[PDB]
Amino acid sequence: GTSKLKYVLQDARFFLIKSNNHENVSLAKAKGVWSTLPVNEKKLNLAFRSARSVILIFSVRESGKFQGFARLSSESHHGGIHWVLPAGMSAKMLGGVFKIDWICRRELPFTKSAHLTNPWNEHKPVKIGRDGQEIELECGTQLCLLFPPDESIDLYQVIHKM
Ligand SMILES: CNc1nc(Cl)nc2c1ncn2Cc1ccccc1
Repeated sequence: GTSKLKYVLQDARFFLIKSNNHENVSLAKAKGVWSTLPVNEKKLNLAFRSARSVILIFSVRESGKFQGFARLSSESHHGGIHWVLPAGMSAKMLGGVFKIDWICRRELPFTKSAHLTNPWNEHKPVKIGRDGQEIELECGTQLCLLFPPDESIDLYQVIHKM
């Protein structure tokens, strides 16, 4: 069913994550971590304190799809990842590491979200946006509800993290 999912998305904040390659998203799905540039890292830490759930919605550039969505379980932390680094990039830029809990690891093609526009990006289709773009509540909720159900995930523990 979808009731626990709707509860998790209740009053959540949503951010679009644009990865340059699939390898990093695969690594994030295996290890439950994400890293972004310093500008987006600061925005996500602020949002984590402000909302009962912060949702990251992933899209690999040129894939034409979203690859799933996850909930932040922590602010970024350093010390204690073999990211594939794009042109330029640098390991120090990706140094902050967030822990995340996947809510859906299934794909959604951009063709299925063409009816959703994001007020925080000039009402462009939600697939359009740079890495870190915030997605307004209603559009974010409807976008997440479009993904195929991921029956391998139990949201009971996620609800407890809240
Ligand atoms: C592990 N995190 C990441 N991995 C990859 Cl391959 N691309 C990312 C990324 N975070 C943001 N981008 C997009 C971008 C923005 C600016 C210059 C190069 C690439």
